[PDB]
Amino acid sequence: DNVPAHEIVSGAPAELSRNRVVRIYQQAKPATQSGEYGTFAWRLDWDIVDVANRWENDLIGWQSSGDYMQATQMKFTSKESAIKFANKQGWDFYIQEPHHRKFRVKQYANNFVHSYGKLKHIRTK
Amino acid sequence: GEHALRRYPSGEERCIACKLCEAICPALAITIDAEERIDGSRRTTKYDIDMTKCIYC
Amino acid sequence: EEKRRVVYEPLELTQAFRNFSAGSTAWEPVGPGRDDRPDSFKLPTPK
Amino acid sequence: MSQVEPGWHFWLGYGVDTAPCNTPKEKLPIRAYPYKFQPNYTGTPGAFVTYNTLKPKISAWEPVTKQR
Amino acid sequence: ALREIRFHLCQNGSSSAPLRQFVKNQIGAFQKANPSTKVLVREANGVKPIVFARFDHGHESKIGLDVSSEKEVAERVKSLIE
Amino acid sequence: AEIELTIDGHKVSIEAGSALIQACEKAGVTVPRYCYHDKLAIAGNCRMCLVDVERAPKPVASCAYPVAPGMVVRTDTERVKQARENVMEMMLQNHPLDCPVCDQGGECDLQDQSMRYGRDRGRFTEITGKRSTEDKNIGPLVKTSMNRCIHCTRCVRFANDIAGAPELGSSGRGNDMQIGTYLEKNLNTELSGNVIDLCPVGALTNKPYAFRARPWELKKTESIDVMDAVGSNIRIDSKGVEVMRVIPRVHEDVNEEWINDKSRFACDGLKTQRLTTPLIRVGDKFVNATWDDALSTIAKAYQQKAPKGDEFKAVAGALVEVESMVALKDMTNALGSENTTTDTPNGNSAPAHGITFRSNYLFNSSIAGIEDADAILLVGTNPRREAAVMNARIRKAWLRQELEIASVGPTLDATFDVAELGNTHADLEKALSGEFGEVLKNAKNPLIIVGSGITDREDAGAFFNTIGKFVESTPSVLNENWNGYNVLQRSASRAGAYDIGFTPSDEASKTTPKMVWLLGADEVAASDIPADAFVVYQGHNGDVGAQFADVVLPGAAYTEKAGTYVNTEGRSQISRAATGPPGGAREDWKILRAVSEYLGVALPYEDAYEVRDRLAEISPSLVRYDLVEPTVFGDVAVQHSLVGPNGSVTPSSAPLTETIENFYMTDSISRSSPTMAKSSIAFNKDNKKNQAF
Amino acid sequence: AIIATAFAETVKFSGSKQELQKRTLALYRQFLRGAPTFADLYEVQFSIPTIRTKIRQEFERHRFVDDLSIQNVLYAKGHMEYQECINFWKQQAQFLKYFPEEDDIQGRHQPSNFVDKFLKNRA
Amino acid sequence: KSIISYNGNTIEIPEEYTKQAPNRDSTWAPAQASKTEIYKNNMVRFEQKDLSKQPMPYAGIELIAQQPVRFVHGNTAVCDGANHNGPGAQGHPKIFINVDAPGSHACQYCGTRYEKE
Ligand code: SF4
Ligand code: SF4
Ligand code: SF4
Ligand code: FES
Ligand SMILES: [Zn+2]
Repeated sequence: DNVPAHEIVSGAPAELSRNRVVRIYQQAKPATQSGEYGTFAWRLDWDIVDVANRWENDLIGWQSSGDYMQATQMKFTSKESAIKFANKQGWDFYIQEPHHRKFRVKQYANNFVHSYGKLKHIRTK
Repeated sequence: GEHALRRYPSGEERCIACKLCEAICPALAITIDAEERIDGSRRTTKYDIDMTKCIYC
Repeated sequence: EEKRRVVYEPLELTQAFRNFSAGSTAWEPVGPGRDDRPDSFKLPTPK
Repeated sequence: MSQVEPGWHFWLGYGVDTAPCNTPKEKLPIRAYPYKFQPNYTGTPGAFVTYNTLKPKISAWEPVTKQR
Repeated sequence: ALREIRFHLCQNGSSSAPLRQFVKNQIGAFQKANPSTKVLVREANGVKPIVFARFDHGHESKIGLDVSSEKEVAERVKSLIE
Repeated sequence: AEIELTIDGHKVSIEAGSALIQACEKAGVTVPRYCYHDKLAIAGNCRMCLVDVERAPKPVASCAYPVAPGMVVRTDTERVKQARENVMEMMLQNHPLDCPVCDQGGECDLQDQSMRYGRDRGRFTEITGKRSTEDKNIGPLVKTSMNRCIHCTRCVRFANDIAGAPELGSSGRGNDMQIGTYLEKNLNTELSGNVIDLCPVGALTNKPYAFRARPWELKKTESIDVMDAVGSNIRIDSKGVEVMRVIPRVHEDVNEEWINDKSRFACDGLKTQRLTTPLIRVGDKFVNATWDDALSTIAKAYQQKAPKGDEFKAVAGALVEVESMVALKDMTNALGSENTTTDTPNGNSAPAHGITFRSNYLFNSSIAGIEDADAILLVGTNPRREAAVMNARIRKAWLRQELEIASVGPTLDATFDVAELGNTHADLEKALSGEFGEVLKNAKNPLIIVGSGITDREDAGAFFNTIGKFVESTPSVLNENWNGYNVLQRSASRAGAYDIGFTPSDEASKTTPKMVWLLGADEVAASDIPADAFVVYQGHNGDVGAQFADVVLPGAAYTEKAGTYVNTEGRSQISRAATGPPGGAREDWKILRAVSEYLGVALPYEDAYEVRDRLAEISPSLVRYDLVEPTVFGDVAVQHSLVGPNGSVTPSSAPLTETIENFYMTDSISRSSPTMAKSSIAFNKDNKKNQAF
Repeated sequence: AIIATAFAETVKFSGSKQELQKRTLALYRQFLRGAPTFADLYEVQFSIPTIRTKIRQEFERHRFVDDLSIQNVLYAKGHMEYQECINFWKQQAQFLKYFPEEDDIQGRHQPSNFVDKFLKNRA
Repeated sequence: KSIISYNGNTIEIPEEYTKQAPNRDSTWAPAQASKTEIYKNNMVRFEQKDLSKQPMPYAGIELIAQQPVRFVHGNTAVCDGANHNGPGAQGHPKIFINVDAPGSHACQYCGTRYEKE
């Protein structure tokens, strides 16, 4: 199922496959934009490490880091491919299943439906 | 050659922290921070260039 | 200095790599294009 | 070479034809501050000391006790 | 137990049916029998019926409740409580 | 039923009556737009979405053209492209040249679609110049630069329809049409922060976040909000060591695409008043100290105090995660104590609704269940404050179908018409035996909403008894296809606490503790702590709880650790750490594990996977994430917990009061935020900026 | 033409495990034989028995790898390393990477249980 | 003048070098570190160093605050900050400022203040 340690032929540090957890997901539809072009690929990136994520240099005020994977992120065409890759490397992962908008029928004419009782609210346009 | 930040004739800075310079820099030399100045202007509170990363492009 | 030789150590950066690829476009940029296939290499349509 | 005033530095490099003293008033920068020329101070106590212009990102709590 | 009992069981599973019955019928009887113990029933689809008892100073014990009858569930529980 | 049509040669099948743009979206064809949005009424004023349909002579608005059988749609005709260019040309004519200074820049739809569909250059060079627009002050949360408004009316549509705040609207006519209030009035609603996301251009912008970053330099992390108990899904944008902003991400079964203003703007409380080093009280002052020194001081206080059994009390606050609660409860049990209390009033005693079955303290109808409601009775609860997005959900349900809402409890300002049946338990008896009880009996999908504020009353037994009797009688309220009984928690951690049995024992409530351990626990008063008690505080911000302590330990905040939170639905959700804890702060369950080792009761787990294993041991539904499964014990639970043991309780004559006095400041984080402080004093009822008349 | 260099072996993936173990043992013998040459070349402080011990540990690390292709790759990389060492292509700096234990004690505090790891934020 | 350090010892700094700028005493942005704090945190690197040589440029906030308000007839003031003497485009992008509201309205790029009269 999962490649153990020390028969990975990549040469990466053992710590990568021992005490690091990656996460696989699809990017969420950004709330700020209506475009959806970034949401189809399956990203893979590493969960952060507490001590080594980022600190502030005491000279010019920069963001120092000891985590060599903080900037790395792979793109895959499909969830199964990402799973296969992570398994072949021996990475512990978690899958975050995507959420989608539930379909509902929208009619422009619905803005002008006659109301037989009291108006619940004044639509304004 | 070396870098310098300019002013308007009135002496107000010209940099408005738009951070395009930060985004284009091929050596990632530039580090910028910003926030609303007390008079409401959009200005930088930190603008660093690492002259040992810069490629003077 | 203690060992008098060039030693290898885990990576530690003074400034961390800032990946600005997060700002990729949210709109498909180019589209489908057009096909330049010669007519002698496209399957025929019946009738 | 750092002691050459700016503007003369450009003239001496064949940047411009007309020397700074011969340039019209229109093509002179307007300044709202006093102009001061300072050469390269490296190797002296006047060398530039860099620093972070921002206070720390996260501000710690000022401890205060209350009585039960 | 003295202090805590926990019931794990599937909602739709067939192997949990005696557990569902034991809970549904004698959960009140069990509670009144042990008025100081705290009883929890927690359900999830993939899990196999198990029970956990917590006696004192954090000591806990568990038995599997893959059982045929509501009776047999009851004696498994009683054997845990002892 | 579902009808058929062709879009750009493809074959797409869609429900009849849907808009053409829904069909295009389903068929994988991209259509530009501005004014259209999935959660808002259809407007059709931007004219960006034009397409050609063979029947129509002229191009048609895709967001508002209903689909019909056999329709043929082309989104790629030369006429369509020329149309998009023309529309963009006209859109940008008066748009200000503000991109370097606009906060939207880099994530602006006007930019992206001008770049994708507009012309490379412009034709408008008029010596008279462009139009300009006054700026309008609508409160301390949403900064306005109205030159950039493209008049999409998303802000108006949302403020009117979704949040029920009708002060926003469009005044004037033609070129001088201005979005605003026509006079100085705040956009006063707890959902106001969402017009920031809805406005496609930078006209409406986050004010506390203004000018602080650009989208391309932000690290985006998907996590879980903990301000309320709804469990909204959010995206945390951070650069380096500090968190910049919080924006919603879609989860159609929890918050839809919205979050309330507290969840959005209390992020600024995470970078001030923080706890960074252990503190030890010496005299009347705290002194900084090392982790070893702190923990050894706790151990020495434990050996000197010598607590027996329930003399070691543990209190859990509104914000803590499940793993930390589990650690704390296990350690306290291993000390021989059962005094694992919650922070709420009367939290020294066990809750009146019981703990045995989950359906006793959850939103048994899912949050999505509100969509089906035909009648709702609110008992001692104000959802507008306790769960804002759920209030919006109830509002949407009420607008689009007939629905009867009545409430018992304080007179509440609601976004929907409610019937007030009284402020008292006697009024509840009258109602449940009266006309609204009859309405519930007849209803097809009824649901009864009980506030968590009632559980905190001493007479909670009487209310739970009355409600349980009514439920056990009426089959519509509780049958095998629909559970209408619902408890609405307000704190993100109450559901998880009840799930693990973080409930005091009967004999524990009698004892007077000699040592108290506050985990969060910032609702504590002077009264609930004995003077002689040795108090340990563990948290992330400096608040009253830390003021009460003898030793303070810094713990991580919800943005700095990957924890489990259980919302009102009983849904178990996992968060992700955006940044690392500041200073010398630590992960909470690690803190508990280490202190337990100093106490000689060393916990059996020292690794996150072992923590998840212990969680699976406590309950199997903590490890199943994003899953809701109904209870098979619906009928048993009501009888065994609500009507059974609550017979003896005597109802008081005290009227029901509001659970939370101030919506904006309810937590340590929220009380540490300058923005919430400013918002609270800006959005006060007695301020004319928030009146209308 | 471009001819191979000293101690170069053409890349060949063994079709059978046994034919691979023959080569593997040959390579191990070559490493053991070369140990004194390595000790002379790289001016090491430590002893030849320690070189040989290190080699044995390196060969031990993959003693239970099953799939044949992975064994082929490991053998090829091991030979590339041997050729790198024996031809003095490597310098002392890269050679001593193999030998992290013979450097002195790095400090007083190398945490082992949860409390010492926790005190240093490495728990 | 006298800043106490984290050590508990005293650091003496001339008054002129505690000012944030030659023309302004106090900070002009919440996140901006004051000179007092700069010295308190970096005093090791400031030893035996001559402060009068350090850059100390003028604070532009006051310089723009000294510029008089421009009065305009209509409802919109147009500003581009151009240099009428030199060639090319040397200003900032041309924007239009609405002045119907009471008081002065600042150019978003250059800070020049306009008012309707
Ligand atoms: S942030 Fe950079 S690009 Fe933008 S105005 Fe300032 S110096 Fe120029
Ligand atoms: S709203 Fe968009 S197009 Fe307009 S100035 Fe801002 S970033 Fe540019
Ligand atoms: S302010 Fe934004 S959302 Fe409102 S009309 Fe203008 S562009 Fe549309
Ligand atoms: S999106 Fe259809 S006309 Fe605006
Ligand atoms: Zn200007």
